[PDB]
Amino acid sequence: AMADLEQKVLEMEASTYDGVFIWKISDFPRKRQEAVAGRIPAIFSPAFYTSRYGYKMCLRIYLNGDGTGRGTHLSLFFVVMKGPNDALLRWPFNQKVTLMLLDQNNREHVIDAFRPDVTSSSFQRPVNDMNIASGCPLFCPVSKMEAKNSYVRDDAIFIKAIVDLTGL
Amino acid sequence: AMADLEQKVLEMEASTYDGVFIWKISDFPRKRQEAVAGRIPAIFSPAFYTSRYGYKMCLRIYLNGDGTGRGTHLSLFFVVMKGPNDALLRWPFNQKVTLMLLDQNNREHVIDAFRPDVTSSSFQRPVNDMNIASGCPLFCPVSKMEAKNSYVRDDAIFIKAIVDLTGL
Amino acid sequence: AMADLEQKVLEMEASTYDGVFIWKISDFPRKRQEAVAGRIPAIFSPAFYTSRYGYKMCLRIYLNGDGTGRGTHLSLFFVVMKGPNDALLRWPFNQKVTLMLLDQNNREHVIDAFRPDVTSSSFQRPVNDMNIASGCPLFCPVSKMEAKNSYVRDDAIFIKAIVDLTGL
Amino acid sequence: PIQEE
Amino acid sequence: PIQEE
Amino acid sequence: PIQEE
Repeated sequence: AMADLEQKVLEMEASTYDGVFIWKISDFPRKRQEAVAGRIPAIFSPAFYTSRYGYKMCLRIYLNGDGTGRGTHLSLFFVVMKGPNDALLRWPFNQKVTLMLLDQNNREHVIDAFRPDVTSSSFQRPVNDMNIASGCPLFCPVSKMEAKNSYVRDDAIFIKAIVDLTGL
Repeated sequence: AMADLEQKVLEMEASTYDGVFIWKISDFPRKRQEAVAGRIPAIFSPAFYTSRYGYKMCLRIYLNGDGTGRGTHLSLFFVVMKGPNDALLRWPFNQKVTLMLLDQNNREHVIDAFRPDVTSSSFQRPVNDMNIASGCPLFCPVSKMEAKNSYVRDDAIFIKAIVDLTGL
Repeated sequence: AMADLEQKVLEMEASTYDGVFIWKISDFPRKRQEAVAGRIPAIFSPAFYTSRYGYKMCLRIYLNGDGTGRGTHLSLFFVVMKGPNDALLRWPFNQKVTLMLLDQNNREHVIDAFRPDVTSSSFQRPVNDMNIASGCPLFCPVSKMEAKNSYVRDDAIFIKAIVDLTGL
Repeated sequence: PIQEE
Repeated sequence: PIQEE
Repeated sequence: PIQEE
């Protein structure tokens, strides 16, 4: 429980309740390699919410790609998680989601956005701890970031997510 | 201390600082019986505040009634607690309080509201950890909730409190 | 780790993310003596931020004075700390900072303000855990506070900081 | 409001 | 959106 | 502002 409690504190420390989340991934080179080697294919981010008692969500990233992006792109997905107040929320989840890889020189951020596929299993009320992740398989070419550029600085990158609150 | 610190974490986890609080009571059936049997007549909710450094408050509920509602109603009361910044606040507490039992079918929520009785000890600056609770002894008939209806779902209910911030 | 985790919880408990911070210093008399005797000249406050992912800051106070205020004044300083998202922020730190000693009779607060000295090492991007503190060495004469007045009440004082968010 | 008994 | 594989 | 000594 001592370590279990530390995990709760860490999660609380990262949570946000306004639909905006900035995910800092440090030790980039090491994690990048664990992905290339297949030892650790993906990483889940801490959870964040649309409001104090809104939808619970997180992100999932494949530093060496998933599906159509395997081995060639950084794949980034959105995840709807089972939240404590799901019974009070409207389903399926239907908020626009914006995903970004921040340029640490504020020159040119990588950005993409999508509206949920209402008929998809990914956006129905969660029965399990998490629904299947959905998003961008070809979010960013491995050469784009990683290599040089200004996305990786001091061995860390920043991923940003913005969940539109229209209707909430 | 191991468990004392765990309590601090849970309190922090549930705290809000905008005067709005939603209290989820799980294991409704069991807690309901413990009340009827008189083993656990009342339950306190975690604390919440009117602002980052405002009044500290919490709720207290009697699942099988208190006073005039004993044995027949769900009794819900408001509680002014001793806060860290009480010295900087105006007293007695005089903010309107709205209390609700949420209908998990958003059809018809149970709602009531009151303005503090400025002469009651319940709203003076706290000398003890908490003042005498004050509120609605006849908030909701045990027959309305519990039984069937849409208030209890998956063995849980949601109580909501809204503290008006006019003047703060 | 047991005590180390207790520390993290306390910091989180005090953190704010809107540039406004109220620091309550209890057991004033004792800490005042520890300062006069030279055992504990200064005290750091918990950390706070300009926004969810903004600059990380804290305050440092010398209850019996520092430099030009040594032995005669309460000295209060501002501190720019190394924050987790400094790579995404503009440097040097250049927000206006307002510092106050609150009158617990709301009659007349002690107030002062300043704009960062852009050429000072105190406002450059942190390389260490904390930059050198900078602020008001002659914030409040010891006689004004302490002694009598309405700043010290029930052996505690309240310090307030307001970081202007223009441009952020 | 009415106080709890 | 495209689901992860 | 003035630095602490």
